[PDB]
Amino acid sequence: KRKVVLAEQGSFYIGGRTVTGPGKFDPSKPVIRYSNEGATFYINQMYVNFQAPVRPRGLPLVFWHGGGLTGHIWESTPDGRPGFQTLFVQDRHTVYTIDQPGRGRGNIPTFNGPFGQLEEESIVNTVTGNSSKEGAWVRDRLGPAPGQFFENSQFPRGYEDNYFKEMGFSPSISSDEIVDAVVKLVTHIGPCVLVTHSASGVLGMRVATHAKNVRGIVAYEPATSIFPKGKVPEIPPLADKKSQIFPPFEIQESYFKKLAKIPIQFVFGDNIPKNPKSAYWFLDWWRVTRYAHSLSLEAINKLGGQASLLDLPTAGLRGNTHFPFTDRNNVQVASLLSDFLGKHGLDQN
Amino acid sequence: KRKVVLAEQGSFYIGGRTVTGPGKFDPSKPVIRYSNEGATFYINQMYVNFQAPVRPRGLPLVFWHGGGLTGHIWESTPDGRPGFQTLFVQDRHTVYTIDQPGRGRGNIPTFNGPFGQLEEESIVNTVTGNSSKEGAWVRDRLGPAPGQFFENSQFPRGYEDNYFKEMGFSPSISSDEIVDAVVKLVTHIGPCVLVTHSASGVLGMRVATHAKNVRGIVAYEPATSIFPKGKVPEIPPLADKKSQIFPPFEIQESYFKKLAKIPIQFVFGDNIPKNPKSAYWFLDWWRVTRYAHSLSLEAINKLGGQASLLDLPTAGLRGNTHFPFTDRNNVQVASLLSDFLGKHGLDQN
Ligand SMILES: COc1cc(OC)nc(NC(=O)NS(=O)(=O)c2c(C(=O)O)cnn2C)n1
Repeated sequence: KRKVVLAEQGSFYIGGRTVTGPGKFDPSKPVIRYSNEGATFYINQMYVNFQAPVRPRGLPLVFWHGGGLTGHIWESTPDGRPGFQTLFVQDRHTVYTIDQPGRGRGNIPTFNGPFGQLEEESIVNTVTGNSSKEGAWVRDRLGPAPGQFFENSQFPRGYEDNYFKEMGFSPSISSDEIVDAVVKLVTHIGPCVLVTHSASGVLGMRVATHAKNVRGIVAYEPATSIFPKGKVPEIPPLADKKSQIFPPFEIQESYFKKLAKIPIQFVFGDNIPKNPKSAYWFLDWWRVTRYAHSLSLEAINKLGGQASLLDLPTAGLRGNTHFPFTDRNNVQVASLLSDFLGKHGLDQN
Repeated sequence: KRKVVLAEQGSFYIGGRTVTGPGKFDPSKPVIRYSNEGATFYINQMYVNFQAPVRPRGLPLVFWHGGGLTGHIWESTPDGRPGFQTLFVQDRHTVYTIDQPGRGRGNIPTFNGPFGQLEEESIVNTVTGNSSKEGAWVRDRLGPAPGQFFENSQFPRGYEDNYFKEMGFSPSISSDEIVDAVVKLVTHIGPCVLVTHSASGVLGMRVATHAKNVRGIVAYEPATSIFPKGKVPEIPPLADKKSQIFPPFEIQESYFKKLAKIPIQFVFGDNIPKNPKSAYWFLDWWRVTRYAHSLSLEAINKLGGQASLLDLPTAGLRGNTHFPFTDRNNVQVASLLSDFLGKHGLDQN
């Protein structure tokens, strides 16, 4: 069912700072020539929208897109089925979705001059990076190579154009400033649950160590593992014996211990191999990355935590990609999120 | 006043093309290093969202943000009151809002290399332009100089930071490709009404000349005037006797004539001077720009059209800025839009 009843909805900007050009602004002089002269720029702010059901129950959910994405991935699937935003408003949660700084409706810090440069200061790099359709295909485990699908895939096949159109570049904004914006959002809304994805997995972990209002984390296929400083376990290279996964993020142990105080669940889809796969770099990357996360959750649990790893195939769901929340079975994926929230009372007032 | 009941909601991507890097993609090689080799890139696609009421009436509305903006400006005001999206779903219209190519969730075409460059080809310029807080303050007629308000202003004071944070740069995407994406949307949705703003004013006029499904246009303070080719009337410079307004866009008369076949209203706010104001460049710019538009509407009416200029002060609304649909009296502004829709039969099935 697609019907949704909202007590209220809206959007707002939060976070960011200002930077300034030289000189003074003269309102009698041509303004459209557009210079940095006397200019104030708001940079690195974050876009937030919310939908609140009638009679909400439990804590609000904050959905945080993965790398190169926007809040669109929580609104609808590529083939136009309801996303988690609709599903969880229907589940009587207030739902926030964000476009983080540097992505979508979040700020891209650029000015009058080469991209990212304000006179002689480099706010973000002029040289960009961006994934390709082919890179994203294998990153997301649609299949082992572009154009190919794993058997019993849950990808909405035929909607590849819609799917890859949602992805884009990110400028070199400091991860510190992205975490800061979401910490400010968590302060603004009160106790809440973070639901993260891929690149925003490690960032949401960082937010929780700065914000007691984060009462729970569910992370869909986080990309970067996190460990106490100096206590990164041995992690093997990839099957090509030269490549490695993302360098794990290290935080002071006093902050790492805060992750032991809240329920945390990492969710993984299908077709992550058990054994080395030299022929398919990103399948092997996911094998080792998932292994690193299992060690990260173990370290949290050794400090008193409540951290768990959910492989969707163990729960009877086969064929999920790196985006289980937009796959064809995303209602069943949502049902498992509801189960986690209910188990820990995060769906009660 | 905030409750909304939706039969369905969602978002999707539409329009755009692809460009390709050199070489071929090999899934056995490191994918994350990140390069253009073997790369297909989707570029210039547009983001679209929709909210459909239960029991819709009349034609769907397409809200099209002004320059440097996004669909946020139709969602909420900077002080958090409902935007036109909520107001017109409550008025039982299906409401589409877009982030055009190059803005917000629309695509920004950049790759692996200097911003906008795909190997040797410049897709968009590496040098950007962007307005400042100061330039936007006087552009939007909050007051005559940055930090100063007109006594009558309808701006939601105290929420300046929120307001200016919604603005950003646009890469040098061809206007043809922006018009193309919206023509494809209008083809997809069927008969509809365009509601435009500032920079999207001239673009919406162009869409209507390509798309018979556009059945009406309301433009809030369009920034660029439009005339039949070779029939641009005499337009004076600004009071400084050096500056000019935006060069009017010229189209073939066979296309311009299609503007005479639908109702068209341009809406202007307050504090546009009647006499030359050499001390306040953007106040004077709005005086001459509004004059040019009056001549543009006259040309449409001389081709049998029904094109009107609504000055909000003549309807009893004083103090409106360049964003009347987010001002403190935006409910009264919406009432005037509903009047236009009802008079022209655009709110009946
Ligand atoms: C349109 O709907 C909402 C919802 C919401 O919360 C669920 N907050 C706003 N705005 C809002 O709070 N602005 S604000 O006041 O300027 C502000 C502060 C502050 O000063 O207390 C801190 N952050 N910010 C953004 N709009």
